Amino acid sequence: DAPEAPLPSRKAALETVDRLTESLDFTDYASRIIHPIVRTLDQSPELRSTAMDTLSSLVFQLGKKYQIFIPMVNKVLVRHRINHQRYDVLICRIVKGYTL
Amino acid sequence: XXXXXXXXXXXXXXXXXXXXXXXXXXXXXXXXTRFYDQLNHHIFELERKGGILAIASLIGVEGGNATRIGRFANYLRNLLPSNDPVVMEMASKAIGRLAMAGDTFTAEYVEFEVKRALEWLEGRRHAAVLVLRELAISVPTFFFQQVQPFFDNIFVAVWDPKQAIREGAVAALRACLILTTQRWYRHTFEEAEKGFIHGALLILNELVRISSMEGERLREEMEEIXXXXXXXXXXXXXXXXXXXXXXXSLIQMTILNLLPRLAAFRPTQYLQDTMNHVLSCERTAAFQALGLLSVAVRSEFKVYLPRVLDIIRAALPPKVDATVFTCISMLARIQQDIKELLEPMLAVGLSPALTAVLYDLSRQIPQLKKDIQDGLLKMLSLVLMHDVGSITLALRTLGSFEFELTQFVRHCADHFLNSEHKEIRMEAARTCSRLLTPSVSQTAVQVVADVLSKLLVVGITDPDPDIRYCVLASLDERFDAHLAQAENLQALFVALNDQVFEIRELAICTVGRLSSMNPAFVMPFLRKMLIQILTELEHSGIGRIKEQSARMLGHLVSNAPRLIRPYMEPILKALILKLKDPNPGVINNVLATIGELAQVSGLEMRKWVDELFIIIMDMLQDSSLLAKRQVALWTLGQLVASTGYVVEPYRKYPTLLEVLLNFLKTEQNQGTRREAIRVLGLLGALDPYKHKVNI
Amino acid sequence: YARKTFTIVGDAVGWGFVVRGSKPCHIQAVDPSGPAAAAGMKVCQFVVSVNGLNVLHVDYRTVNNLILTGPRTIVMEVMEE
Amino acid sequence: EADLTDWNLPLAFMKKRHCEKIEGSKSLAQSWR
Amino acid sequence: EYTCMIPRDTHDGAFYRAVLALHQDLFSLAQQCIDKARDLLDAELTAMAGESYSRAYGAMVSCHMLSELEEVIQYKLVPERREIIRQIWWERLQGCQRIVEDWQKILMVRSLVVSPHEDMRTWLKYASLCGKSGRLALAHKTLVLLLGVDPSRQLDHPLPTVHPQVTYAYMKNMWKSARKIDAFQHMQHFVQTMQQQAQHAIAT
Amino acid sequence: WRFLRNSRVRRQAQQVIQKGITRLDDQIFLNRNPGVPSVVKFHPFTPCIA
Amino acid sequence: IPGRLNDRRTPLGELNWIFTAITDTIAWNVLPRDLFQKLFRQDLLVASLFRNFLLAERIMRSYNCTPVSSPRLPPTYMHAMWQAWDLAVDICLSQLPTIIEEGTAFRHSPFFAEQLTAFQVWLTMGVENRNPPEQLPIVLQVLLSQVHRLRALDLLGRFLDLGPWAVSLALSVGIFPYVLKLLQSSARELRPLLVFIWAKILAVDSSCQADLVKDNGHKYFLSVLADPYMPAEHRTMTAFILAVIVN
Repeated sequence: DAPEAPLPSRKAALETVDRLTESLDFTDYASRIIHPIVRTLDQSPELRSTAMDTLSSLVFQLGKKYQIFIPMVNKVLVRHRINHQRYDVLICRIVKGYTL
Repeated sequence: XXXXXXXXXXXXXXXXXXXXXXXXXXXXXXXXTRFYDQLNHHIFELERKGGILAIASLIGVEGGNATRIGRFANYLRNLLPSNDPVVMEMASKAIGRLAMAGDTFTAEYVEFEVKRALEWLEGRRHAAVLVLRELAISVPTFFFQQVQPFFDNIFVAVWDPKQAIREGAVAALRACLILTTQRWYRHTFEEAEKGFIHGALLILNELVRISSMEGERLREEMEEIXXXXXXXXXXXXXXXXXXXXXXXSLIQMTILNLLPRLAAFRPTQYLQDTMNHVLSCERTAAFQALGLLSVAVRSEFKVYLPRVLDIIRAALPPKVDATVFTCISMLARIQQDIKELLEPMLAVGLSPALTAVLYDLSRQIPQLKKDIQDGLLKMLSLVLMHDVGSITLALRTLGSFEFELTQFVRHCADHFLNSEHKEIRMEAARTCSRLLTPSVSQTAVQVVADVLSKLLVVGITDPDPDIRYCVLASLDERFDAHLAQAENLQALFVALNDQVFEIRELAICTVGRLSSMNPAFVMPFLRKMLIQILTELEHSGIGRIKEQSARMLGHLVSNAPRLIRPYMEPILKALILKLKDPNPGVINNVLATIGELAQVSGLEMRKWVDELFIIIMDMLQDSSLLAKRQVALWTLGQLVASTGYVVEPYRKYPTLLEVLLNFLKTEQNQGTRREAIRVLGLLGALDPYKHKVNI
Repeated sequence: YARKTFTIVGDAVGWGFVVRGSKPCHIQAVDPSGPAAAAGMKVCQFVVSVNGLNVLHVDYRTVNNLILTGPRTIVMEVMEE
Repeated sequence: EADLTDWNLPLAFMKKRHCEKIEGSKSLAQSWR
Repeated sequence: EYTCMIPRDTHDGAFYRAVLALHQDLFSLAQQCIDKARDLLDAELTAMAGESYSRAYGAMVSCHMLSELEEVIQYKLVPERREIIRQIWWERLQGCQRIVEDWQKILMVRSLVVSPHEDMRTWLKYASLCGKSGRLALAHKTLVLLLGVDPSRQLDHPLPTVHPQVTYAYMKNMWKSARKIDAFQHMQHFVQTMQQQAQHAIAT
Repeated sequence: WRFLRNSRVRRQAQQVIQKGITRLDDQIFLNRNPGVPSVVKFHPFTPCIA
Repeated sequence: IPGRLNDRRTPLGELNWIFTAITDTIAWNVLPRDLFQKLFRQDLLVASLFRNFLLAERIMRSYNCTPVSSPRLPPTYMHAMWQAWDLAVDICLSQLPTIIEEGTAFRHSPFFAEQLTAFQVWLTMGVENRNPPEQLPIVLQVLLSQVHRLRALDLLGRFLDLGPWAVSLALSVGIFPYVLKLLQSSARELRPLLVFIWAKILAVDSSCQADLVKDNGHKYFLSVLADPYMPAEHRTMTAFILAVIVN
C-alpha cells in the first residue's frame, strides 16, 4: 500500500499474495486488503495490470461474500478506466448468482 | 535533531509551519530542555503570534520556573517599546503565566509591567488597557497599588487622536475594579464627571459594572444566545450632554453597556437618556441594550418597543442580521405583541444566525410555537417537494427539532451514499440513526430494516475511516433485534478485522453484548479470536502488538463473561508470565486485566492470590522505579474485594501498613490517593495490639 | 399570594428540600448552607411549580421523590401568604 | 372523530369481490417422492 | 429532616447523605458522596499520619464503613454473592478490637439489609463481647429482641428451647442479677429439653 | 388523511346554511349530458351528477 | 469417553449425533440444489461414508493431501459450521478429566438448544423470503428426538404457515417421511402441531394421495374430526383434511 518503497518490493508483494489466496482461507480479511487495493489501483499506473489480477483471484476465492463491495468499487473504474477481463466476468457471475 | 528551531524559523515566519513549535513543547520534555530553549529567540524576533502561543504554552509545560526568566522576562520587557498590540496578545498571556510563578524571581518585572501600563493610560500606547486587563486579572493580589492611579491616569492619553484611546481606554477600567473587589469606586465618579467631548460618560459604565459582582454578568448571561447610586440623573444628563457629539463610534458601544449596568445595579431617569443615546444613530445600530437590560430589568418597555421592534418589523418583510432576532428572545425571557413576527422571520433565509435562535424563540413561547412547528416543517418539506451546504444543515435541523417523517429519511440515505463531500456523509449518518430510533406489524419494521442495512453498508465500506467509526458508533441496544440478524453479524465480523484499532475495539463490544441472544453464530467465532490472541500474546516480539493483544483480551472478558469461566486458568498462567519478565504500558494493561478477571471470576480465584500479592506488592514498593502505583493498587482492591481474603495479609506481608500510609504523603494526586484509603477500608480496621505483636 | 422563581443545582445533598403539606405542597425545610439555601429559597412557602410545571396539587412524598430524579439544574416557583 | 365515523358508516358486498378468483398451481420437483 | 442541617465540607454530612442516597437506590449520588467522604476524611488520616498507628486508629477505622457501604450496593443487586458477603463481613469483623462502640457503628450499617435473626451468631457475640455489654440493659435488650419472647413478662413459663444459644446467653444474663433462682431451675428444664429435642430426632 | 378531510367538507358544504341563505346569483353550467330524467342523483363531496 | 457410538444420551453417542447434523447442514448450504438429494438422500451407504469425506478433506489439508471424488465437488474445509463442531468438542472434553475417575454424572451438550434459538430468531422477524434459513437440516433431528420435539414442531408449524416456498423448501429438504411417520403418535400435542402442518401441506399439495389412509396414521384424524376438547378451528382443519382425503 505505502507509495515510498522501491518499486520491485511493491510488485513482489502484490504478486506473492496471489498464491496465498488459493492455498489458505482469507474470508475474514476482506476489510484489511480491499481498501489498500482500491487505493493502490489509483496511486500510480505501473500496478494497474498486476494489482487488478491480485484482486481477481481474491474475488474467485471469496465468491458471494464479495457482493457487498460491488456497488462501491464499480465507481473506482471511472477514476481511471482500469479494465481486466477476468474481473469483469466474475462480477457478472456474482450478479447472476453463479460463479462455479 | 536537538537544535531544529533555526531550521523551523525558515518556515514559521510565514499557518501550519507553527506546528513544529507545539511539537517542540512535546519534544523538549522527553529527558532536551536547554536545546529546545533555542525555540525562544527563533520565535521572539524572527505568523509570529502562533509561535508565541508555543512560548506561552512552554510556561504551561515547564511550570513555576527559574531557567525561563532570563529569556521570557527580558524579551517581554525589552521588545514592548515598538510591539504591534495584536501580536503582543499571546506575549501578554506569557506575562500572566510568568506572573503565576509567584515565588522570589518573577515579582520585579511583573510589578514593573503592571506599573508601566498604568502610567501610560507614553500617551501613544493603547496596548496599556490590553496589558492591564490581562495582568490585573492574571495575577490575583498585589495589583492594589494601581487602584486610584488607574482611573486617574486615563487623562494621560484620552486627549490623543486614536478613538480606541479616547473611548477604548475608558470603556475598560472594570478589570482594575474586579481585583480591587476580590481585595476606590467612589472617587471613580470624580474621574468620569471631572477627571476628563469623549471621556466624560464612559467611566460611569465601569464603577457600576464591578461595584458588586452582579453588574457585569448580564453580558456572559446573554452571550449564551454603593459607589455613585445617588448620582444617577446628574451623571446621566451632564456627562451624556458633554459626550453626545461622539455618537456619529465606540461611545455607542460603552453607553449600550450603561443600560444593563443601570438595570443590574443602578435602576430610573438614566435609562431614558442612555436609550436616547442608543437611538442617536443608519437607524439599525447595535441596539442590544434592549436584550442586555432585560436580563435584570425589562425597563417598562411597552411604549419603547415601537423604537426598536418596529426596525425588525420594517427590516424583515422585504428580505447586523443575527443580533436583531437575538434581542427578541432576550426581550421575551408580551405574547400577542411578538405573534406578528411569525410570518416575516422566514424572510432572511436559512442560516443558524436565524434558524438556531429562532428554534430557541419557538421553544420559548408555547401557544405560538405550534403554528410555526407546522410552518417550519413546511419550509423543509417545500425545499424537497420541489445550495448543497444549506440543504445539508436543513437535514441536520430535521435532526434537531422535535416536530410531529418517513418521506425524508428514505431519500436522506440515497443522498448520504452519494453526497461525496465528507461532512454531509458524517451528519447524514447521525441523522438517519436518530430519526429511526423512535421506531407488532411488518409495515413499520420493514421501513426500519430498509434503511438500517443501507446505513450499515457504509460502516465497513467508507475509505474515509472516521465515517466508518461514526456509523458503527451510531448503533446501540436501540436496534439489538436487527443486530441479532445473521447478515448483519457478517457485517460485524467483517468490521471485527480492521486497519484502525479503535474500530476493532468498538466492534468487539457489540458481539460481546449479543452473546446472550444468538449464540450459534457468535460463540464459536469469539472462541477462534481468543486462541488467535493468546498465540499473539505467546509469540509477539513487538511492543505495539503485545500491548494491543493484552488490551483486546481485557476488553473482551467482562463484555461476555460467561465465555471465559470455562478455561480461565491458561489465560491466567500466561498473564502471570507476562508480569514476571519485561514501555511499561504492557504490564499496565496486564494488571488492569487481572483486576477485571478476578472481579468476574469470584470464588474460583483463590489459588494465585498470594503469587499476585508478591508480584503486586513488589511492584507497588518499586512504584518509584516503575510507572503508575495507582493501577496495581486498584487491582489489589479488586483482588481482596472479590476473594474475601481480608485480615490474613496484614501480618503475612508485615511491611504493608507503613507502605500503604506513606502513600498519603507521596501520591500528590487526590484522584488516586483515595484508592489507597479505599484499600485500607477493604482490608478492615486492625487492632493496634495485633499490629504490635506482628512486628 | 405573592409568587416568584428560584434556580437550584443538585449536589451531594440532592436539590435541598423537605415538603410535608400535600394538596397545597408546603415546604417544611430548605437545606441551609446547601444549594437551595445558597439560591436563597424559603421555608413554610407553598411549592407551586418546577420549570413552570404546576406541582402544587402533587403528593409531597412524590415531590420529594421526583425533584431528586429530575434534571441537573431545576427552576422552582414558590408562593407566599 | 371523522375517520372513525367513516369506518362506522357501513359498506356493501365487501367479501363478494374475493371468491370467484379460484387459484391454480403446477407440480414441483416434489422429489420427496 | 435532621440530615438537612449538616454541611457538605464535613465527612459525617457526606456519610449520612450517602446512607440516604442508598436508602433511595440513588447509585450515582451514593458513589459521589462516598468518594467525597474519602476526599474530606484524608485530612484527619494524613494530619494523624502513622504516629504509632494507635494514635491514628480512631480515624483509621473510618474507611471500614465506606468500604462496607460499597459492599451493600453489591448486596442489593446480586443475590449470588450474599453468603460470601456475609463471610467477608464475619471474618473481617473478628480482626477488629473488642471495644463495644466499634461493633455498634458497623451493626447500624449492616442493619440496612440483614435482620437480627438472620445475623443471630454475630448479635450473640456482640451481646457477649463485654461482661456487661457496656451495661447489661444492652445485653438484655439485644437478647430479648433475638428471643422475640419476653421471660420478663412470662416469669412462670418455660423459656424457649428453640434457638437455644439465645436462651443459654439469657440464663448467663440472669446469673449476673437477682434472677439466679429462675436461672438454676430454667437451666435444668432447658438442658433436659435440649436432650429431648436431640434424642427424639437422631437422624442425618 | 383522505377521509379525515371530510370534517372540513361536512362543515364547509353547510356553512352558507349556518351563515343564513343568500341569492342564487350564479350558474356553473347549462349543456348536454347523455341521460334521460328517469334518474337524477348528486354525489356529495365529489363531482358525479348521475 | 463413555458410551458405545450408538446412544445419544452417552457422550460417545452425542459427538457422533452432533457430527451427523453438521455434515448435512454444510451440504445443504454449499452444494447446488439437486446434487444434495442425489448423493445425501437417494441411498444410505452412498450418503453415509460421503459425510465422512468432508472430515477427511479437513485433516488431509492439515497435511499435504487433497483427496478427490468421482463427481466435481466444490471445496468445504473453511466453513463456519466446523467451528461449531470444535466448540462442541471442547465443551464435552472439559468434563471428561473428572468423568473418567470421579464417577461424575456428565453435563449434556447445549448444541441443539443453541441452534433452534437461531432459527426461532429468523422466524420471529420472519421478515422475508430471501436467503432461506440454513438451520433447516438441523430441525430434522429434533422431529425424532422426544427430549425437544415440541418446540421444533411449533417453529416448523410457523414456517409451514408462511407462503408456498417454505412448504416447498421443507418438502424438498425431505421433511415428508417424518411427517408421514409421526402421525403414528396419537399424542394430543399433534392436534395443534402435525395436524396443522398436514393441513397446510395439503392446502397446496395434490400429490399426497390419502397416503396416511392407505397407511395406518388416519386414526388420528378420525378422533380430531369430532373430538370436542379443543376449539372448532382444530375440527375445521381436520374436516378439511378428511374433505381432502375424499377429494
